[PDB]
Amino acid sequence: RFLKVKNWETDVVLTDTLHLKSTLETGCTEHICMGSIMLPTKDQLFPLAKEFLDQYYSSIKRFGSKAHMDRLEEVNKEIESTSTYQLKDTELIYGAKHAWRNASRCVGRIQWSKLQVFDARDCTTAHGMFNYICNHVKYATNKGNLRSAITIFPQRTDGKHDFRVWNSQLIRYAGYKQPDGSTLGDPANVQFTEICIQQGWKAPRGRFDVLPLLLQANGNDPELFQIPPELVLEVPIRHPKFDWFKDLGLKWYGLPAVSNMLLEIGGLEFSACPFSGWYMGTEIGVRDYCDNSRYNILEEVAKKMDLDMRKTSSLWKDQALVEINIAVLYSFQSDKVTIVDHHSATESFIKHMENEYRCRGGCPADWVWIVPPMSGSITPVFHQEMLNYRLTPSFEYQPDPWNTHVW
Amino acid sequence: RFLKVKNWETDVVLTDTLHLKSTLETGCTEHICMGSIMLPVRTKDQLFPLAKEFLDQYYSSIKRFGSKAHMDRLEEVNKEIESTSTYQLKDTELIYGAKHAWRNASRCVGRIQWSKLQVFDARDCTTAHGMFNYICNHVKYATNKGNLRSAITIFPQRTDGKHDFRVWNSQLIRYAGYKQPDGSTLGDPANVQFTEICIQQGWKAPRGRFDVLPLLLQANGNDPELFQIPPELVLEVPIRHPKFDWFKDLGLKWYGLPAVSNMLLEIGGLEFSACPFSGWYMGTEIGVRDYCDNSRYNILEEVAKKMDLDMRKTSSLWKDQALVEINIAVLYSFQSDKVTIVDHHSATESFIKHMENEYRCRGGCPADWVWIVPPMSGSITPVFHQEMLNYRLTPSFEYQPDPWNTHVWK
Ligand code: HEM
Ligand code: HEM
Ligand SMILES: N=C(NCCC[C@@H](NC(=O)[C@H](N)CCCCN)C(N)=O)NN(O)O
Ligand SMILES: N=C(NCCC[C@@H](NC(=O)[C@H](N)CCCCN)C(N)=O)NN(O)O
Ligand SMILES: C[C@H](O)[C@H](O)[C@H]1CNc2nc(N)[nH]c(=O)c2N1
Ligand SMILES: C[C@H](O)[C@H](O)[C@H]1CNc2nc(N)[nH]c(=O)c2N1
Ligand SMILES: OC[C@@H](O)[C@@H](O)[C@H](O)[C@H](O)CO
Ligand SMILES: OC[C@@H](O)[C@@H](O)[C@H](O)[C@H](O)CO
Ligand SMILES: [Zn+2]
Repeated sequence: RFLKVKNWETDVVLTDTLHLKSTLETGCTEHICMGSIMLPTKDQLFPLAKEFLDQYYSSIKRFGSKAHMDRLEEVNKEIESTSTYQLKDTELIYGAKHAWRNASRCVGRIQWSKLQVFDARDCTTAHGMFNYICNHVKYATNKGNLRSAITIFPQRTDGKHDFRVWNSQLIRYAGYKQPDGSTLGDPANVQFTEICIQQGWKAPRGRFDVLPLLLQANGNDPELFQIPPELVLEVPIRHPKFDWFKDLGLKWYGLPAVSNMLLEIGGLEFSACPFSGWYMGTEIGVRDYCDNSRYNILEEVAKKMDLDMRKTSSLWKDQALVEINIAVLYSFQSDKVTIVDHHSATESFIKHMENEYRCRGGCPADWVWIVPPMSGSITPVFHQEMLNYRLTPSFEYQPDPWNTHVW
Repeated sequence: RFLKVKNWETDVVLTDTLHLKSTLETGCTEHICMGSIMLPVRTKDQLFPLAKEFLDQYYSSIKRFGSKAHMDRLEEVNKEIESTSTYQLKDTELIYGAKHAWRNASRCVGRIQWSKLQVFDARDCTTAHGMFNYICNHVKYATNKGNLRSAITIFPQRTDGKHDFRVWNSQLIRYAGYKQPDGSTLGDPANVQFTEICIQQGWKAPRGRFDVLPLLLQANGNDPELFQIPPELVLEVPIRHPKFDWFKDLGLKWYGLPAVSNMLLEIGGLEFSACPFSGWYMGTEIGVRDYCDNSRYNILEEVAKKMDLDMRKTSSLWKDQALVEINIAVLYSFQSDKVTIVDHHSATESFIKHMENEYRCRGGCPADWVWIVPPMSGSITPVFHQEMLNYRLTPSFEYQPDPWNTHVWK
């Protein structure tokens, strides 16, 4: 059926036909919606490869061409002979750009076509992976003028020689459990922070310690590496009015770079494919800094602001939240590091949706993730109905390595 | 089949079995999620089964399942249906049904209060004046001088679909909206269409920014009639700010009693098309949506100007700043006038406790995450981190088309 999506603020209505090309299951059923659940063979492969190649040739205006047909047969024969196949560079670039295009949970997709793709399929060792990652970090950081990029390591073969970056992001802060029963640093990485130690790393036991990379190549055990500090751009956080803010001793890194997802293109699985763009302010100020299970700084900040924390109804958390988020944005802009606020990012996404609907017939989007975690309804995406469905190429979550690695 | 729900802040996982009793569709498929889509005469045949399901639920709830009273009631209802094509609920069943329609409302964050609902039986009502009297009584009881009490008034159920009782207003109390020839809007833009109908029906509009609308009541399928709610029954709160003495000069105020009046209540297959209900406000409904939605009063700029915030660039988060103060103002004003209200931190915290209690005593709690999470400060409220399962259980409150679009005029 042809579904329609309405924005309840502008009344603009869009019709979605793209969803009619979805194949994978959503997790929901006619009886129960699971929209808020965080994570709901040669025979198998050729169909997948065919679906992919078809859309590629269609995108280059050569659908049904001999070239299209020729390639189809070559891959076909390749799979029949090798049980797998290799992607042409052009297909690789198109696939990664489209996996981002299809990421229903990403609000910054208006930038999808500008992705710099780094082919690391010729990599063979962890040191090799370290080199490639360093190069990615430097390229993307670009002295503060961030540029989107993805580095793609060798695809899965028999699942016993998988390339994996054990970190969750190329750059993250360590977390340590202390006597107080309390947590020092970032609670979200406590387990990884330990595995590095359990593997040799010498933790500075600080509040913002850049974690080391733990890289795995060809199934072998992972190895540690310290990203050259000169390559990790960090931003000290200060407020444009509260001089005491700096005394909080807060800082964040300028490069957001998911490193543990799985990229699927034409049935091929790329288990190590770190990518990066740049931050939307709220990611840091709202979630990293204020989540109860993260740096949880609202109470300290509220205290330094001297407001009545006695009654929830004084909205002191809300007041403080805004200030913390003003300071994150201020600092990044001051140090000339790329960053986007939730208002501009959501406005761009709405623009992107319109482009997509008219040029592609739709845009899968996950409302639950697209709406910023603060000031939801004053951003336009809150008022925008969205259809969530799965299209490939795609980025998917995958088991953490330490729960599957056979040392 | 068991379904797990996890809270990503506490790691607490809950198990849902209640969804098994869900019969109605969600709008979603195994291929597409419509979780953020705002809205994606029965026959003797599909009536008794619906009645039976309900009565079994009712009798089981009172620990009398399988009793002779239970079996007699089922036989009594089947006969009434066969004989009259419909059936009347006992008072005890109507009350039970009403409370559960609220209990099953997946978009409602205030459900911890469901068992405390005052049900007014208006099934003997036959005219619009009768409806007015009933509604007036509801407003005075519910308002209770500012100490709000949840209530619902239930008018005659649908019979042939030609004699429906309807409250044409969206809420019993709402402010008028007027589209000006220059294209601007006076009052609440949300009610412009309904306001025009009222004017066309004879209402003499004061043409102000906060004019309480008249009630447009339809009894027995007859054309609607206008009534003015006694002013002394309409409690309103002037909005001022604890620290900004200029806030009061913004000339803002809101009514204290939120009373949805256009939903359809379904109990045992019976359809009650006029069932106004009311509880009390969560601050953000007024302070975030009614005041700051671009399509509503949209006061963000005027507030931001007075606070003299840098409005040159969004990254100064001037909108977010103005938003908090305005919301602070709404809560401060209601509390100072002793009119019941609840803030989003308090309300969401209670909903989590209620939700956990429901899983333990009922096996589930259908909830719509999209609606449950507050329109501001989303992730600093616990519901943001709470996984939820959305499905439909009956008794239920459902949307129904606006009456002016279906009504056959006499
Ligand atoms: C240009 C800057 C970009 C912005 C501002 C942006 C912003 C966002 C935000 C706000 C999230 C939510 C993060 C969270 O809550 O954990 C997100 C998620 C995501 N984005 Fe983007 N993004 C950008 C670039 C990228 C790039 C380059 C890709 C891939 C090539 C991408 C792929 C995705 C994916 C897969 C997710 C979901 C991740 C998850 O489920 O944890 N993003 N993006
Ligand atoms: C005790 C006070 C209560 C509080 C604080 C509360 C709060 C809310 C809020 C915040 C919403 C969302 C409203 C919106 O965004 O438009 C909601 C939805 C809803 N509530 Fe409650 N509620 C309460 C009592 C009730 C009562 C008494 C009933 C029914 C007997 C009820 C039925 C519903 C329903 C059916 C919805 C969905 C409305 C729609 O879809 O437009 N609530 N409630
Ligand atoms: N600006 C961004 N943002 C994307 C950040 C994604 C975030 N996800 C998370 O933290 C999920 N909760 C991890 C859950 C995975 C389940 N295994 C992470 N890995 O830190 N991207 N750019 O590249 O620009
Ligand atoms: N505190 C509350 N809050 C519930 C308020 C519901 C609100 N919904 C709306 O305004 C939707 N946009 C209407 C969508 C209907 C589409 N037909 C309304 N009609 O005023 N309840 N009580 O305390 O009782
Ligand atoms: C339970 C719920 O799905 C969970 O808390 C989601 C909500 N929305 C989110 N949205 C974004 N962008 N990122 C997140 O991590 C989440 N967490
Ligand atoms: C398009 C989207 O579904 C829509 O804007 C929803 C989002 N969440 C909401 N949540 C509540 N409580 N009330 C609303 O009116 C809405 N509107
Ligand atoms: O400390 C380890 C965690 O960061 C890790 O288990 C993540 O939860 C996982 O990689 C998904 O993000
Ligand atoms: O002005 C008429 C509107 O208020 C009306 O159409 C409502 O949106 C509808 O009754 C749902 O609340
Ligand atoms: Zn769904």
